[PDB]
Amino acid sequence: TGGSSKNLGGKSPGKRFGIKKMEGHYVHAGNILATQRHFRWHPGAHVGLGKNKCLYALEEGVVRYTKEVYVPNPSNSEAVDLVTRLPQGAVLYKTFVHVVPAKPEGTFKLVAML
Amino acid sequence: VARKERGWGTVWPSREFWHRLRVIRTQHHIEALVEHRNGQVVVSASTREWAIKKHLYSTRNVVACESVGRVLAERCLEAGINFMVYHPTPWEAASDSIKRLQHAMTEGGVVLREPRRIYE
Amino acid sequence: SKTILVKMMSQAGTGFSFNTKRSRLREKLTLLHYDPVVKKKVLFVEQK
RNA sequence: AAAAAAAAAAAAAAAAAAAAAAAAAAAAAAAAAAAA
RNA sequence: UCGGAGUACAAAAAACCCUCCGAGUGAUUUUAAUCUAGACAAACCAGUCAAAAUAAUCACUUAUUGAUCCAAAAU
RNA sequence: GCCUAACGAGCCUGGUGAUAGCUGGUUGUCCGAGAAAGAAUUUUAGUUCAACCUUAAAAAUACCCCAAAAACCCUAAAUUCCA
Ligand SMILES: [Mg+2]
Ligand SMILES: [Mg+2]
Ligand SMILES: [Mg+2]
Ligand SMILES: [Mg+2]
Ligand SMILES: [Mg+2]
Ligand SMILES: [Mg+2]
Ligand SMILES: [Mg+2]
Ligand SMILES: [Mg+2]
Ligand SMILES: [Mg+2]
Repeated sequence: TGGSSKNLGGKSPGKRFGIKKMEGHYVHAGNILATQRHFRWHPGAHVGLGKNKCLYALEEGVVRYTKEVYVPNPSNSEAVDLVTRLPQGAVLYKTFVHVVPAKPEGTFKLVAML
Repeated sequence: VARKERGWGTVWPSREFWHRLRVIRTQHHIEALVEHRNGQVVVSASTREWAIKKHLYSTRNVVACESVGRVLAERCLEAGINFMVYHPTPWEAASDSIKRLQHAMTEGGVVLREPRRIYE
Repeated sequence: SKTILVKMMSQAGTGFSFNTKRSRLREKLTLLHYDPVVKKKVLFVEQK
């Protein structure tokens, strides 16, 4: 009996998208925080956005997650319109990641007393 | 040598700055603030202030924006902050009131476009 | 349609770029590129 | 015969294919309801 | 071989001669550089982000790709 | 077909302890600790990596783990992560 199943190429590995660090994790500058294919979490304070929508930590610190108000860039039109048609009482919210800096910025050392 | 917050960037405006010039145009009054990333309002010039209120006519005028501009310039120098960032909107940047706000600011001696960070 | 691999030549020195071009030839290839030796912005010309 | 412009000034309306987006402020603390 | 869904409902992973859609490139212009912290991913090989320091986009965008050796070429 | 009681290619001696990812065997006693299939592969009767594991060594935290936290329409048992 002809057993042809017409479907092809279901097979891909998973991309291991997801959250790499968790709230209250210590982080060094450069660590990737989470990696996603669509924006699930947006970059907050001290979190840089990679061209593939990676989130990495800019400072040395503690990673925090947050629900905050979303005010799209006036250059990006779709989001501008989505913001436009809302009923007059409602604001948009999203989830952000943050780094909270640990090390102080610097120190004043006494080099020489002349 | 301090920190800014390099970040956000799905949102607007860019929150990287020490001092952000903020200009709110109400249908009535022109208000200009200078803010710290902490949200604190450092130095402000508003029209509802009796000082600017009594000295001139028609609050919504381009003239009143020049005025609030150089009043905030004066007050800024007195506060010793010579550097702040301004992020107007694409449509806002073309209006006369704002061009004259920026000219009042420049003649005042106040430099926009904040100096870079050292070892960022 | 096809894709042609073309080798660009800089005005000065031995700097050589390699890039792809279109069969239909939408935009003929002439570039402003970076030369390492003089550390400059250059005019690169399409060659073989 | 029962309670005074559409906070102590501020924040819809009106004038450069049809829309949409660079004038104005209870009167002299002590004029809505419920009984031939 | 390569990628999107489901199966696999909320960190990752996850099978079939399972259920369904795709790719072995187009379209532009703005020619999208060097050098180095820290990372994801990962048997290995391949894959990925990227601060500081010097001086690419749209097409669901994600897939548009082949290791050594050996050949031709010029620098 | 037949070529000396086995001819799809004679018999013998060499090469020759041919070569078998395939069967079959592998010898005293007593104690410690102990494994279940992720990848590629003329690969799926096999190998070579990872993971688990055994024997030594050096160290510092390991499991368990309350809040808090992880998405957008609907979405159970539950996960991940931490004092
Ligand atoms: Mg799949
Ligand atoms: Mg798979
Ligand atoms: Mg070719
Ligand atoms: Mg840089
Ligand atoms: Mg015989
Ligand atoms: Mg043998
Ligand atoms: Mg092979
Ligand atoms: Mg075998
Ligand atoms: Mg723990």
